[PDB]
Amino acid sequence: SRPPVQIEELIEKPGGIIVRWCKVDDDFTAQDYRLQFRKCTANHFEDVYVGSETEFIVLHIDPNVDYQFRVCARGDGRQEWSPWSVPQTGHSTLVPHEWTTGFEGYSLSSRRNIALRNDAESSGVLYSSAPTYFCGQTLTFRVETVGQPDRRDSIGVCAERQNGYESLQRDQAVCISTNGAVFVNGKEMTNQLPAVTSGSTVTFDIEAVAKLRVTISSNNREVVFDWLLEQACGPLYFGCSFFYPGWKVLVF
Repeated sequence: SRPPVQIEELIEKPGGIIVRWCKVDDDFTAQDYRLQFRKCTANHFEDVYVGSETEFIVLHIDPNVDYQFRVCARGDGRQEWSPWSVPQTGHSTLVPHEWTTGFEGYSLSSRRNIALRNDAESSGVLYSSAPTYFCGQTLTFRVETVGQPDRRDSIGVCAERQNGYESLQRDQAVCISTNGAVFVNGKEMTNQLPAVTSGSTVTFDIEAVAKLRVTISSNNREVVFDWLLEQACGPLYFGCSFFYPGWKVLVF
């Protein structure tokens, strides 16, 4: 036969790709759709979605790597999958994660992705240079060097770049401290992760279900919890704070 569905839209975004398809033959009666992808460098397609929706959000894909997508459909009362759409190639976009420049208390590396708490006074949180955390991304930090821990230490993500506070342990923010404590809108939760040392990584994965599901992983343990935001979620900031010198954090 001939293909009853084609890919209509590909939305390339920093944290993934949205694929949308449309029926190009009104006379076909669709029950289910089947979406596959592969890296353009790879031989083999894999199913990512089988269901009756006409769009699917593809997450957790290597950024600025080309992927190829194809879709087909089942229906008309039969069980054979239709022929495939023409394939379409897409990639996630590139929005680099970088620290703010010129914030007193922190010195950055050349590519502005490594931040060191120096010997100067600091007024609070070192934020990302802009809100470049997009839900769907895995945001990874690595501790390069350590200093003395302090309860105001934090690494996290938040809705706004707010001045004044000493840490991200505050409303409309999620973060971990250097003792492994996890804070949601400024309230610590019971489950802890292992305290960070040099070489430790911390990852944040955030998915929407105003209410987000957050996974934080560090030192091969993870916590998963709900994060309630008081307004609609857009791109987020990330940030860190360290009271004492010597803490050095790389963001990927």
